[PDB]
Amino acid sequence: MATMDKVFAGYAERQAVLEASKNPLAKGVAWIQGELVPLHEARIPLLDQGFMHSDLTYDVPSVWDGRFFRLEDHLNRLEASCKKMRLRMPLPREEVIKTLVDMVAKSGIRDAFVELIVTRGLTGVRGAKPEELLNNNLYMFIQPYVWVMDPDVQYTGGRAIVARTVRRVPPGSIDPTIKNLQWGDLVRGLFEANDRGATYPFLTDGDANLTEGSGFNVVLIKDGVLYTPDRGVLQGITRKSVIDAARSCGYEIRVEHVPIEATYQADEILMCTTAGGIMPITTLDDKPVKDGKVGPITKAIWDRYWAMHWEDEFSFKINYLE
Amino acid sequence: MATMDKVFAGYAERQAVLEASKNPLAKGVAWIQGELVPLHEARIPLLDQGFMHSDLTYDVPSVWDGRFFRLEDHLNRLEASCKKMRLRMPLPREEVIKTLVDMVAKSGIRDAFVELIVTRGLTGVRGAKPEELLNNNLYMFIQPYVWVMDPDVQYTGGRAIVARTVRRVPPGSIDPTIKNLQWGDLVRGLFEANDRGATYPFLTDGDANLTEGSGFNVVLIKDGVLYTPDRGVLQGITRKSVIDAARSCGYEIRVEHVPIEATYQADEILMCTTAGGIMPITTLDDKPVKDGKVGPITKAIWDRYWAMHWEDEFSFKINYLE
Ligand SMILES: *Cc1c(COP(=O)(O)O)cnc(C)c1O
Ligand SMILES: *Cc1c(COP(=O)(O)O)cnc(C)c1O
Repeated sequence: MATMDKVFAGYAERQAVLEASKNPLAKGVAWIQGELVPLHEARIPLLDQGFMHSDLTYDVPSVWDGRFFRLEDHLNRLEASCKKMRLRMPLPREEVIKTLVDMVAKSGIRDAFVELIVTRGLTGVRGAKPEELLNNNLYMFIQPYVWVMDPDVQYTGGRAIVARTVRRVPPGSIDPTIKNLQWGDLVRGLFEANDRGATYPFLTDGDANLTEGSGFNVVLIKDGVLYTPDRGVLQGITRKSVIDAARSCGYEIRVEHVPIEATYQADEILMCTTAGGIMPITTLDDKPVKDGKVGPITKAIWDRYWAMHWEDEFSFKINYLE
Repeated sequence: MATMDKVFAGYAERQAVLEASKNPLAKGVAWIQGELVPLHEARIPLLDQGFMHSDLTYDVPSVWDGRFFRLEDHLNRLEASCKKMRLRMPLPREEVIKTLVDMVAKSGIRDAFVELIVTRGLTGVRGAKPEELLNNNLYMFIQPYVWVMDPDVQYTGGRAIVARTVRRVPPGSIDPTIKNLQWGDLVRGLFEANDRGATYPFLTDGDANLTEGSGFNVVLIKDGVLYTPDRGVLQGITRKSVIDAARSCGYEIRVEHVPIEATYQADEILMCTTAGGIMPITTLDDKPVKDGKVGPITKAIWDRYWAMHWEDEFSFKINYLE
């Protein structure tokens, strides 16, 4: 399984079973202070600082065909984000994983979006001593796999703009390697994209370089070489997988500063994210990207990315039997 | 009532009554989808985009001695913030005010922190059509008045640092005139201040100008003239009241770019915010601000700001009798 047709046929088959389910957890499940609740019924304390000041980090691993994909990479990134924020995982890792796998199994969901959120808790940083800020809260949930680009659009590629009315929050305000939900710039980018008849905004760093978009990294392909911005962006696990895939497929990939001009000169463009995978861009600022077709290197990356989902090195099988 | 002793003595007497109250709502009350809930019991949906992507705006008016202070100014600012964010107030203004005054009356709180939050609702911007993003959510709560600087400390002033490890989110990322809860830079500032043995961080715009701090505006006084940053900051209602007070007292106040160097040259420094009022700063970067005492112009502004709380132009009396 890794041509688009094969990957999507498997998804379609599993999705048909899931859409027919009468399981009250089939639309997702949340873990709230040690209790499982259907996702759409889940509630959190008003006073949680994750809401009061978006004072949190989070991470989103995924399950594909009943297999957790790169879960340890996501959990290590979450731990790193927590350390940077002076937060601590409220449960030890074996309990986190045990709980996630139980949630997935109970839901019956085979292709899942999985989110963990660690918040400061009920006491705000403002006016507190460090010792008063150690009771951090954890929220976790799973839901049916989410597509930032629908399967059918991945065949043709999507429409992007380089945002001109907004730029990325600079690392000296918020470190973008700490995964966070402070989406003020990204939401402005989304509205700009919609106003300009596109779906995906690419944000600059306000100094004429490409950064990332609204929840995805961006990779440019130029003369058989892949390029992706180093600074100013989340170091995506999908991006990590694209770096692995490039080397697997025998291409070079450069993680470095990418002048915005390079977007206009690119042979192929793709976006990457856990919620959707490898997402080609074939129109930029209302003009085709080269010939306006999904490029061959993109297709090689696409196939290898998905093939990784069935390899032990990158995934593990969840037991759904209860 | 306008000298510190008199204003704080009134608060202390009301507080003693409030602390002795057995009414569970004396600790605060929230409005959640048309229902009043004790504040610490209040819960919001996990899927609310106000939590999921901090996709919201808010505003914080106040009640002092049973009088709402400049409520219309806060509601107009909240309406202006909503318009900029493509949000709409979920209730008409007469219902908002009626609900807030009912909540205050039920709680018995005479000196109150009041918060209104308007979120995108349960549907995220990413992947939506404009018409799918109109079901916005409202949350409101009141709690006992919050002090960003305690009354006793206001006599002698607090310790600030100019932040060096973080700068303010630029307006080209997030417009700081839209009041918001995306505090990543402000929380970084709070941690830096605590690491450096201070309480209040002043953030620069990353281009050697003063902006604001973690939930307060900053006003410098130099040779009898007041100065406060124009760009890069929330246009505070307390700041508005300081502008009013300055003119009332016969001082000039300039709202303009304030090079960071001016902070070090200032005769007096104050912070201003709804949650605590007029808060003198007497130590900056471990050095006294001039003689290290609360200055005379600060004290004039202080008294006038508080006197405005009993004037009909700026306040209205809540009826607590049921
Ligand atoms: C999560 C995220 C991405 C993609 O990261 P993955 O680990 O590939 O899912 C890209 N940009 C931003 C801003 C993000 O928060
Ligand atoms: C609310 C706020 C202030 C102070 O505004 P007031 O209207 O005086 O309460 C200052 N800075 C920031 C960043 C704020 O959100």
